[PDB]
Amino acid sequence: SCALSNNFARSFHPMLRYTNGPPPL
Amino acid sequence: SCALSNNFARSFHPMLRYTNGPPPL
Amino acid sequence: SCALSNNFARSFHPMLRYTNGPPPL
Amino acid sequence: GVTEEQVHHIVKQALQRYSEDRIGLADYALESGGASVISTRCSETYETKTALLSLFGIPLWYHSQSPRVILQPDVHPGNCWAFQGPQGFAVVRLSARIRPTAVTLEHVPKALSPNSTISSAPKDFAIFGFDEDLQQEGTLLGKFTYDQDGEPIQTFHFQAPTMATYQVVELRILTNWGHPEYTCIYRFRVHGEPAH
Amino acid sequence: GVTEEQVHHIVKQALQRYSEDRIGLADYALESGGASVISTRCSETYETKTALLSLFGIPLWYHSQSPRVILQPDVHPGNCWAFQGPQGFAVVRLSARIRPTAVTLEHVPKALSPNSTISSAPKDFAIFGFDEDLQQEGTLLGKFTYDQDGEPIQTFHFQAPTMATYQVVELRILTNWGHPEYTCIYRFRVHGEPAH
Amino acid sequence: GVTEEQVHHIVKQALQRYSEDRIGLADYALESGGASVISTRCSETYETKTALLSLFGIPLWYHSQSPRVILQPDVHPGNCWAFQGPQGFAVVRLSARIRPTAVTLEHVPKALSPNSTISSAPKDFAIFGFDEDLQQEGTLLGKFTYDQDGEPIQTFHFQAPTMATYQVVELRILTNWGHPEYTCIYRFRVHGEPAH
Ligand SMILES: [K+]
Ligand SMILES: [K+]
Ligand SMILES: [K+]
Repeated sequence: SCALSNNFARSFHPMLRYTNGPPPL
Repeated sequence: SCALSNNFARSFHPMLRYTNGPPPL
Repeated sequence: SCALSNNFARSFHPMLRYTNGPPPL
Repeated sequence: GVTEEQVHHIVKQALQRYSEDRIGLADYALESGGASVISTRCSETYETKTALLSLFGIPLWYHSQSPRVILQPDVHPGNCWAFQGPQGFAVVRLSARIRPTAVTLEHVPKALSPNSTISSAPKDFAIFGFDEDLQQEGTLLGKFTYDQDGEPIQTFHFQAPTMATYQVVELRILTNWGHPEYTCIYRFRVHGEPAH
Repeated sequence: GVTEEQVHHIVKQALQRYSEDRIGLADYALESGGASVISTRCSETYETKTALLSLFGIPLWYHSQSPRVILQPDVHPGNCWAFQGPQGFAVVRLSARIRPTAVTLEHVPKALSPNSTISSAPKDFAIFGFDEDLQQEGTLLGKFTYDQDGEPIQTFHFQAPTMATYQVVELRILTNWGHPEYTCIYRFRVHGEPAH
Repeated sequence: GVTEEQVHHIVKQALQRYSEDRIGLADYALESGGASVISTRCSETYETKTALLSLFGIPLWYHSQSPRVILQPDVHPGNCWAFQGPQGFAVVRLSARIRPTAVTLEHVPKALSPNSTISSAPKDFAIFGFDEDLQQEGTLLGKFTYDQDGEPIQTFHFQAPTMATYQVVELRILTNWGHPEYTCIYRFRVHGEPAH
């Protein structure tokens, strides 16, 4: 119920995720 | 005339105002 | 061929150029 | 008795340490380095409807701080993720799978805070590791307390960390330092040893 | 004769002061902390039509610095609000109502400026307090001069400040240091004592 | 034997140098000061399709670093322009026409990089001046090597620079420090003497 939630996922704050490995650095 | 002006108010620079107290900090 | 290229010019990265002298500083 | 030359060297070393993200430890939770906040569970952002963006007097947008900011280096006053209550969560996918050895948490210093107090700072908190997804049962890596009378930046070494490696960790805030409406998190970092 | 250990401590203290927004004083005019520029009166932004943003060669937008930047910490060269003339105004709603005791003004250092001069820097200026709205008659809190040969960051304590408190203050720039087209303001800070 | 007072002064001077963009030299290639990247020739950005921006789960946009970032002061890990291969180019229109005397190049420090290595750092590189347009034949101003075992910030004085002045310069990267897919450039600066 808590563990199942993700309020970040339901907001107007764009989410960032690294889908394909690290960026260059 | 000077005191009555607010050029900032008439520009393409978005204005920020704290309408409801301080942000969290 | 290399010298004639400008990949920056053909991208989705906005380019910035100072067309009319330095900004104020 | 120290020579001028030794003073120079001591200063040089301290500034080089200062310039290395203050504490000289790579941060596997730094967003620009490849880490992100993937969930906040049921953390309720504390929204005040106060920071209003406008043009020609037209109300456009209320700005508030994203959870993402806890993995961002700018920590000027107000540049913190605020949640309602003293109980909050942030799940972070690290930028590389590592064995975690320490985390760091900072807050704005008292000198820059109004009344010189920081009751919105986290107090007790814990770190959990997730061996794969974020839905399986977390493994506790450590429990710690952020000290309101210590330095603004505080590092926390795990005692007897295991050899397990993780790419998903969760910061859980349990209590704060007394603030009645919210808890502010400025920056959270995670340090450790990559696959070798 | 100083010991190695004393040197360390002196260095530690200086770096902690450095890290506390350089001068160790809370800034009630810092935007992220809850302050904003609410008016510039008749200040005329000095627009050059020079910084052009474009895509695939298409002219999109001319960038210029907002008045807001004077309450923003980034002070790299060019990151200043420029107005035409040596006479300019900025009215700031502080983040809390305080009794003001000092303000701070900074400019880019000479070493980072071209020709090593800073004639676009403000010179004489004054601070006014507004007990409520910004239309009533300002009360002068102090007159000061920013010194072009001093440190880039300069703090200015009011002599004999009253006990009056304010949430609206105005920075008025009277003269500059000789620049014929504009005046650059890098950052303005306001310090003082909150309602106790 | 040094006095407490001398220590203070030495510390004061080192922090003032630290605060002057670390090295105390004006940077004619700093974007906010009026400089820009005008071309990258045939440099191929190394795109990974990894940093995905989204809202309500909707994929929106893949973020990647613009060439512009090499003229931007933020140099946290990952805040670098990455190109494919160890051969890359960036042409910069300086903010003023100068006689160039030195350039500076930096990279993220080893301590903040994973495995504590920086094989994506540039190694050998050269600087060319263009007397007018960028299509005429460049004049070589210097060849240098960025040292992976030196300080993260390294300054490179031209030996016997001519008296010629330029407003367009090109940074050419020839090799890197071993990384097989790309080369990261954190920040490039250009120093010199303006028309007098
Ligand atoms: K932050
Ligand atoms: K500024
Ligand atoms: K950079």
